[PDB]
Amino acid sequence: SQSIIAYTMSLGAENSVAYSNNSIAIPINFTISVTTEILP
Amino acid sequence: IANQFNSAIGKIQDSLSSTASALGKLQDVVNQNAQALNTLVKQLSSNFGAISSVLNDILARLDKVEAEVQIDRLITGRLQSLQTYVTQQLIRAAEIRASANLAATKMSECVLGQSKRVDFCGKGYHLMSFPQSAPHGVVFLHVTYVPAQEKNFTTAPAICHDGKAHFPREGVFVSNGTHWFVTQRNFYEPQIITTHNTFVSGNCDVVIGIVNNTVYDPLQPELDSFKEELDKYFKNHTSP
Amino acid sequence: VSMTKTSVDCTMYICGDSTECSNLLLQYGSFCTQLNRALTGIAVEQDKNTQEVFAQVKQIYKTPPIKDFGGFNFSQILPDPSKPSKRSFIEDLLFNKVAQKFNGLTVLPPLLTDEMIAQYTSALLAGTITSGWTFGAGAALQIPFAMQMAYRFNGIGVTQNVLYENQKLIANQFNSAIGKIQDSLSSTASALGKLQDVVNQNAQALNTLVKQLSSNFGAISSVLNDILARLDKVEAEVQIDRLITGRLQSLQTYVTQQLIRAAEIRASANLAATKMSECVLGQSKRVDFCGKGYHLMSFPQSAPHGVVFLHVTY
Amino acid sequence: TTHNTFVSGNCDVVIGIVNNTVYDPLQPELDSFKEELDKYFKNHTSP
Ligand SMILES: *[C@@H]1O[C@H](CO)[C@@H](O[C@@H]2O[C@H](CO)[C@@H](O[C@H]3O[C@H](CO)[C@@H](O)[C@H](O)[C@@H]3O)[C@H](O)[C@H]2NC(C)=O)[C@H](O)[C@H]1NC(C)=O
Ligand SMILES: *[C@@H]1O[C@H](CO)[C@@H](O[C@@H]2O[C@H](CO)[C@@H](O[C@H]3O[C@H](CO)[C@@H](O)[C@H](O)[C@@H]3O)[C@H](O)[C@H]2NC(C)=O)[C@H](O)[C@H]1NC(C)=O
Ligand SMILES: *[C@@H]1O[C@H](CO)[C@@H](O[C@@H]2O[C@H](CO)[C@@H](O[C@H]3O[C@H](CO)[C@@H](O)[C@H](O)[C@@H]3O)[C@H](O)[C@H]2NC(C)=O)[C@H](O)[C@H]1NC(C)=O
Ligand SMILES: *[C@@H]1O[C@H](CO[C@@H]2O[C@@H](C)[C@@H](O)[C@@H](O)[C@@H]2O)[C@@H](O[C@@H]2O[C@H](CO)[C@@H](O)[C@H](O)[C@H]2NC(C)=O)[C@H](O)[C@H]1NC(C)=O
Ligand SMILES: *[C@@H]1O[C@H](CO)[C@@H](O[C@@H]2O[C@H](CO)[C@@H](O)[C@H](O)[C@H]2NC(C)=O)[C@H](O)[C@H]1NC(C)=O
Ligand SMILES: *[C@@H]1O[C@H](CO)[C@@H](O[C@@H]2O[C@H](CO)[C@@H](O)[C@H](O)[C@H]2NC(C)=O)[C@H](O)[C@H]1NC(C)=O
Ligand SMILES: *[C@@H]1O[C@H](CO)[C@@H](O)[C@H](O)[C@H]1NC(C)=O
Ligand SMILES: *[C@@H]1O[C@H](CO)[C@@H](O)[C@H](O)[C@H]1NC(C)=O
Repeated sequence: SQSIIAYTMSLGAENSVAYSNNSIAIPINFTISVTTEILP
Repeated sequence: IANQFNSAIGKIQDSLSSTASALGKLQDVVNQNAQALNTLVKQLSSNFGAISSVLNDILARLDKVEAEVQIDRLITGRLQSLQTYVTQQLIRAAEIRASANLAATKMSECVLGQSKRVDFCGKGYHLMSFPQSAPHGVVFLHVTYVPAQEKNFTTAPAICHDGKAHFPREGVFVSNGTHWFVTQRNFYEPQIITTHNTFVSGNCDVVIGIVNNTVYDPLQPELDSFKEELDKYFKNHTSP
Repeated sequence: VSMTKTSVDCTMYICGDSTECSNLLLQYGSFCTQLNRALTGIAVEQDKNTQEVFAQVKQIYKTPPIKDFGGFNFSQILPDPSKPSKRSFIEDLLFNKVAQKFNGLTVLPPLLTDEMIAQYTSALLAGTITSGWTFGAGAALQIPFAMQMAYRFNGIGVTQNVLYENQKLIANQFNSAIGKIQDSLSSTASALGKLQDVVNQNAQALNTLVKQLSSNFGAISSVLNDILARLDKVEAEVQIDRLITGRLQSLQTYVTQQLIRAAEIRASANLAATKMSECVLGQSKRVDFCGKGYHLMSFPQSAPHGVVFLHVTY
Repeated sequence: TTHNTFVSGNCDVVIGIVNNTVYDPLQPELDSFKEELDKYFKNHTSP
């Protein structure tokens, strides 16, 4: 069933933020994340 | 905070273990140098336009004068092949040096304290980082605060109480949609707008969007707890 | 941010459809397998260098189509939908101002074309105007544009009331500086001179390698197929090994000059990626790093081979 | 003011220190309050 399908590539799903001269978004919760960065 | 922290390390432990190529920058340098070494020896199979790569055969079939006129091809060939190796090694070592200067900068700024740099100590708001060794390199365990979850709110630039315009000392004025509060720009924790949360600058004429509410000053009700105490002494002195 | 992917087919430059030359080039073994790997490593690195700077966003942020920014008049810096490519009026300025030949050279396209580097620079901008810095460090979060400017002002330590009691003038002097930039880029080209420099280094480097196919290198003749028209087997190969030697040195030097160049372009892109990360996604508390004053915010526009910044300063 | 500044020391050590009479904005807001009391004294002596 699987084949080497080819496409024009995508950067992400469309996300306009609903901006206006009086609207805000302030967070109620947060993650303590960890990431690894590896340097030669 | 601690449960998230302990879960994040506990996830990183498995993530580094599981997928095929997650240390790929260190695979890349242990591969590329070993591939060039293997190549530098394999080039001793090539003729360089001579009669054999096996140099003793150029004494076995050719003699004292003309053997030089073979050999000079094997010398310039092998020596060019070594120049090709050393020039690559100088370039690729500067690529490693150019990492190592970033590594020492990242080390100082992300481990020996708290850089405010955006996406420098990794994604999110850098909190702190931990150094781990690897063969030929370093892994940084970057710990960060990331905004996760949020509610829709409206904000005022300023508050009109006295017709004079009031501004946060810190944070942002927001409404829950009926009342207003003063809160920090990175996390929802409201307070009633006081003179301690705020300062005054001019009046509501020059400024766009400015909203209408009163600002509370704890002096007023504190001194009303004092006016009532006074009023009880003023009335009571009528009596003795 | 990146060069053109000029790559040389290490057989065809040395041996123009000739097995006679190719068998003598096999007498040097694996060199071309490594020169091909050396130019390939440059080509791979241009995609990565374009990605590290422009794929600094993990969603496609977008403006609302109505534009209530308090007189901060971004009209020329956002993409224009009426353009075939979705590019801005600055980008319609920039994009004017900067198959195998018989010599065996080749040229390849970038992984991301001008539609895609523009959509990335459009998101890097649209997160900036809709979401402050926050898209660099979490989920997207709406804020009013003048409140972005308020926070910024307090950030450089001017008190936030100083924005408010001059806003209608502030936004105009900001638009006045945007206007001067559009006139400036319409008036000049030497300012783009750093993008001109990389392509001109590559233009004369290509031109050098081409001239070397006309060199005699001490041989009877400077062209291979001209020799194949006149000699046979021994007095021919004594000439073919030479052409091979002289051209082989041309490739060694060409790839040396390019490899030390590819380090200039990588370092330049790494700096550009930190300035996406720290000027555009953020607010620099570092003197003279983003602009030549206190930094307020930075806006990126795609260019041929690179990026220009509108670095905006108090 | 007492809300623009923080206290330190005593006025001998700091080279360059000027004199200037500060404003404590509590001081008139307890005086505007003292004179309201002074009017209730000037009333309460009368009946
Ligand atoms: C916007 O924020 C306001 C503050 O949180 C909120 O009003 C507050 O509502 C709570 C109850 O949900 C009240 O708490 C009191 O409720 C009754 C009052 O009779 C008592 O039984 C309780 O013991 C308690 O005293 C708060 O007093 C009230 N605060 C004020 C100043 O009104 C609004 O409801 C929020 N708006 C929306 C749309 O949710
Ligand atoms: C924000 O709060 C302001 C103060 O309450 C308010 O302005 C006030 O609006 C009333 C009602 O229109 C005015 O009342 C009288 O004003 C003039 C006379 O001066 C007359 O022309 C009117 O007919 C009316 O009799 C107040 O004078 C006025 N006060 C001030 C200080 O402006 C704003 O309207 C409020 N704005 C919003 C959007 O909430
Ligand atoms: C800043 O204001 C200070 C307060 O007025 C002032 O200090 C005062 O200086 C004078 C002169 O030295 C002193 O005057 C007294 O000195 C001794 C007693 O200490 C007597 O012999 C004198 O007759 C006289 O009474 C003040 O006592 C002294 N006050 C204080 C609290 O230190 C500074 O001189 C002023 N400086 C400037 C540059 O304005
Ligand atoms: C926060 O609100 C945005 C949008 O704002 C609201 O939009 C209308 C529905 C109306 O209620 C307005 O008065 C508000 O201003 C939410 O964005 C929506 O997200 C859904 C998916 O969850 C999407 O399908 C819609 O197209 C979006 N609507 C708009 C207008 O953009 C957002 O999800 C809210 N987030 C939270 C956590 O409250
Ligand atoms: C922030 O989100 C976390 C989840 O990432 C919340 O923690 C969970 O809370 C629910 C109950 O609401 C529990 O059932 C889970 O077991 C919790 N998980 C963990 C890791 O504790 C957390 O409560 C949220 N914090 C705030 C203050 O909103
Ligand atoms: C924002 O700035 C641009 C100029 O850079 C303004 O565009 C001009 O607008 C008028 C009216 O539509 C036209 O006659 C001009 O030809 C436009 N020029 C360009 C290059 O588009 C735009 O109107 C300004 N908007 C605001 C709100 O000031
Ligand atoms: C009134 O003041 C007197 C002393 O002057 C005191 O004894 C008395 O308890 C007070 N009574 C009331 C009602 O406060
Ligand atoms: C005393 O106080 C009353 C109100 O309690 C007021 O009517 C009257 O005018 C006051 N008298 C004086 C002398 O101020």
